[PDB]
Amino acid sequence: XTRHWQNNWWILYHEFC
Amino acid sequence: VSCLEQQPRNKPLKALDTRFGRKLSIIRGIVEQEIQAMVSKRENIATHHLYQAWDPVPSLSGALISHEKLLLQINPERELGSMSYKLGQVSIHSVWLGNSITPAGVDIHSCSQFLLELYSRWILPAILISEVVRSLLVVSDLFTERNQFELMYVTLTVGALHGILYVLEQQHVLVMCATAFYLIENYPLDASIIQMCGVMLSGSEESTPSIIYHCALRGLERLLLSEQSPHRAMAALGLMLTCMYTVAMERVSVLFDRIRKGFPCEARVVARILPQFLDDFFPPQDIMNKVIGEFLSNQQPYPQFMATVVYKVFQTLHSTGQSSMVRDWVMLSLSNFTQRAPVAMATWSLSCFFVSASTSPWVAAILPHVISRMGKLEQVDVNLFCLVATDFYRHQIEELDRRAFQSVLEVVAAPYHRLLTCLR
Amino acid sequence: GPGEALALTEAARLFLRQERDARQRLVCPAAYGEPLQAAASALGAAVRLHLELGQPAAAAALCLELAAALRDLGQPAAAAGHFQRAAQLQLPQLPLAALQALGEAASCQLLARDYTGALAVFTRMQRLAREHGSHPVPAALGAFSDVLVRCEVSRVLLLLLLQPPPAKLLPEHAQTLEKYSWEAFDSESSGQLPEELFLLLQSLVMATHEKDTEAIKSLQVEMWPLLTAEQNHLLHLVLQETISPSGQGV
Amino acid sequence: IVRRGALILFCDYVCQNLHDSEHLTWLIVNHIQDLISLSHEPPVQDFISAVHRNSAASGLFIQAIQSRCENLSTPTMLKKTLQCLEGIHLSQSGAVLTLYVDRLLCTPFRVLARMVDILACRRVEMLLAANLQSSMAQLPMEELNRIQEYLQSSGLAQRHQRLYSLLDRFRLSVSPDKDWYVHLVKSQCWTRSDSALLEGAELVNRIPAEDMNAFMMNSEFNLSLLAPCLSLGMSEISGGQKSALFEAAREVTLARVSGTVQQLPAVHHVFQPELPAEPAAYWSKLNDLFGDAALYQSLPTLARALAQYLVVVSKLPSHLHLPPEKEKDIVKFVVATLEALSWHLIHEQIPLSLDLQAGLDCCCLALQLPGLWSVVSSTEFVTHACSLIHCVHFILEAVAVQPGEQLLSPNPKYITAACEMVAE
Repeated sequence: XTRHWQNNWWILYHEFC
Repeated sequence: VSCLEQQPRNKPLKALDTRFGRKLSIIRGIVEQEIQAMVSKRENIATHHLYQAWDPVPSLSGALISHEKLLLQINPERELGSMSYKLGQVSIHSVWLGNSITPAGVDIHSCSQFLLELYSRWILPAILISEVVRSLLVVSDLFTERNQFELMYVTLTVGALHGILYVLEQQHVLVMCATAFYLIENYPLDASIIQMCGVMLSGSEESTPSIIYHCALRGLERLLLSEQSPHRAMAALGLMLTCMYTVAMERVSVLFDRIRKGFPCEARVVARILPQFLDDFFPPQDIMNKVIGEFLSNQQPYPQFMATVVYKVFQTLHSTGQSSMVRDWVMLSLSNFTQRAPVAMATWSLSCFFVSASTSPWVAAILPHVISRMGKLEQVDVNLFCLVATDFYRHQIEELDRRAFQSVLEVVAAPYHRLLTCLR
Repeated sequence: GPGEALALTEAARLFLRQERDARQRLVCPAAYGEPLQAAASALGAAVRLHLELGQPAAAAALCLELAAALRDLGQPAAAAGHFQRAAQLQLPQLPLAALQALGEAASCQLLARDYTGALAVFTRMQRLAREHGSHPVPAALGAFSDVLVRCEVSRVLLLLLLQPPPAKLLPEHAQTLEKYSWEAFDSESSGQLPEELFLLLQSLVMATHEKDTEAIKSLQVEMWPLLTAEQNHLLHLVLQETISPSGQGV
Repeated sequence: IVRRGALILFCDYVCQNLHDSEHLTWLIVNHIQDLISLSHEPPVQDFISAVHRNSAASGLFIQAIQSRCENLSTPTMLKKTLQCLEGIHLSQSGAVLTLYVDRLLCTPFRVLARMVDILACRRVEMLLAANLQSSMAQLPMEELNRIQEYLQSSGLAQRHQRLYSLLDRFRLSVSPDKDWYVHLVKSQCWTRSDSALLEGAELVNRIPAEDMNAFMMNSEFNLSLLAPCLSLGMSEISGGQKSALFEAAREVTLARVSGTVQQLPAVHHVFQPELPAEPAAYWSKLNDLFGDAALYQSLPTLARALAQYLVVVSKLPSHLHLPPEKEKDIVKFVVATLEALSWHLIHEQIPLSLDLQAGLDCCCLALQLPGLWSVVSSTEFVTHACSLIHCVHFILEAVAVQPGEQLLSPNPKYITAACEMVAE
């Protein structure tokens, strides 16, 4: 459940994890 | 294994021994390790390992002098990491000092007695004359212990600049700048250079070459001591720092902008220096607003670098004895932290913030594990936040602020919710 | 007359043969570049002479000779500047020659470890090759299509190496990196690239976001036969920076 | 040309004759790989679109892919397979989903693992949209439990949570000291994950100095951390501090480098790539060593640690110089690593770039140190020196020289060969 973070596209962020 | 000896014309900087010289040497040395890694020609390093810079300058009165003791000491007309021969390898002062003139494993003296005879016997009594005179110019660097170096003078028939630099003790621009800096430092009494070098250092990336940029900037940076692209930006930071240690909030705002606009390598360097720069120029009551604000700001690409700065500032407060701010600024800010939008990211910022604020050993030490898991929210990421919050809720915070803590958590519980199972 | 440019270039070839004899053939430690100062002066004069004769394509040939000599003599950061001078002198009259000269500038920047300079030059190449070589008068013509494939692979590896923040991350970079994902389109997305190389570059751009280090190791040996040596160096730098970052000092 | 054209024409015929099926079953059972390979040709695309419109045909197609999946695994063929499993008949949803989890997802080609995750998710949504009868008949209890057990016993449930949560959506129808911190750092540093080595080095640096040796010398400790530990500890030594981390990493590196040299044959022969295994009792032992993936990946990992030690040893305290007893074992290990990399080129393909670099780093630095040089330049190391020459020449040509080219253009025999190799 990974996405791109809004303030830096190279950082991943997590929704289902 | 080896490259040619160097003996620079410049002597050690006196200013570096002071209180504001030692702390400059630590911060400008961090920037130097990184300018060396980014733009050194690496001619004496075969292996990839980034931080293995050395210069071939032997101690004399022997063993090689460390690069961290040779700050601004290498000759400005040499491009960084170039180890090849140039017309100024060894200074006139080192041949006077090492051989007591004051006006290895091999018999190099006999090789130097030879050729002084044989060349004189061809050029005193034009192709050979030019190549033999070249040979004398080069081999004069191994002449020791003699009146017979004045055989060079008696053997009579860039231009003069590699020569004027001895008499005063792109290739044209390099030695012409080196002449200018050496005059201003040693012969001040017998301002346009300082202007026109700033013009050269503010042309385009193409109109001023990289090797011309780095040498002229290191020239001006030496003139400031003694009280007399990511790499182009990193060099410009060195000039800013030497000025700061020899309006203060403007001079820090440019560093936070350097982190927000910089490549990750460039930003990681600035985030290593920023803790000590803050401590050297600001009281921690004024620091604390900016460093939390730039960990939280939406124009922040690098939370994981900022998470190491707000650990130095909190651990400094937690060890200098001003332990009030490592509760008071936590309680002030925890509304902003809990209300940031992306949940795993906001929870992870708080896990850093409380780790950084902690009392004990171990919870101060766990930060690299927290920085490792940036953006995650598995069972171990929520459980660590519960534990780390329970450290703060026990050993820091009085019931009125302990109710303020409960109220801000309730305002987001509607991973925050399971704190209410262990805060009670 | 114009024969002065022939005299100056034949003189420069003599000085460059003297510098190649000393620095490459004999490898003399006693060399200090006096023949190269003479070569750069005679080619400088012949460049200015060709420009006052209105022959910028002839001036660019002399810029390429000096740039090649500087690169061969171990000065890649200097050679990149004269390759870009050559490209600028050629561009209004010979767009494909300018792309050849920019390609040598980018190779020289990679030798000089100037990765952000290389990223900018390849982006300029990919823009010019679409402008001058990718029209109906749409798919690229064969010579320009080979430049486009070089730039795309190299830019993707440089962007994975450098990872620019917002506003340094140009529309041209965001748009390239968008292609190296998948979501909703199977029942041809490879563009100019061979399909095998495209699926491995897709996989690499995904494995680097996930920090999936064992996938990057696997992809690096699978891509080794498909890449140029310069591109295998770039892919090594991406794997190296992933396992042990720069700027940490320790 | 005939093989492919004949199949394409036969697909056109079967597509015009869909009123009977004996030719459709033959083409699927015998030519599934060619149907997938040619799926971009219009008649074969129309034939795939006809197989999508019959339940038994789609069932035969899934069974045929299941029967050749070990040859469909190449990236282009796997993509073409997924393009031919998008749009397959609705009654076969449990069958194609079972194929997607059993044979796919595990592929290193991350784009194809995402393609199949999305297709696996789209099929569970079709099973959720259908009636309970005729969806539960496609995958019952126990079958779904073996899917979820596989997803949780692999890492796939944590890596593909949209799929795992859709399968659950279908299925329903307090803070200790050292003895906790050592356990937490053990959870990060006693496993073969390379994702956070600088953070792992920082964490093991805060284990107290007496426990580091046991924590590092244990069989589960990640050898990838030794080079980070040496590099981090050198920052403490270069600040004028003692480093328990550098000392522990030095003793563990040398202990492992020495310990694997005992696994080698007692008598050494020159490694010659042209025709190995004449003295079969030596070369069969080298195959048993260098073919074992647990030994082979230990070598370039230890060579990374060794090269990180050998590049700093000239500027260390004399207390931390190479023990003179270890100087033979380092030369033996360096040779065995260059031999192992050469053996991997012969039997597999190019070694990993970092592993090629690690072996060549050690070789380079071991010839720069005058003590290690004195071992390999000795008479009793003549076959080791010859192995270095043969392995380096073999690696250089295997990287640089195409078939049909040469490296240059316009006293046992191995000693004379080693002379000619170094001269060219």
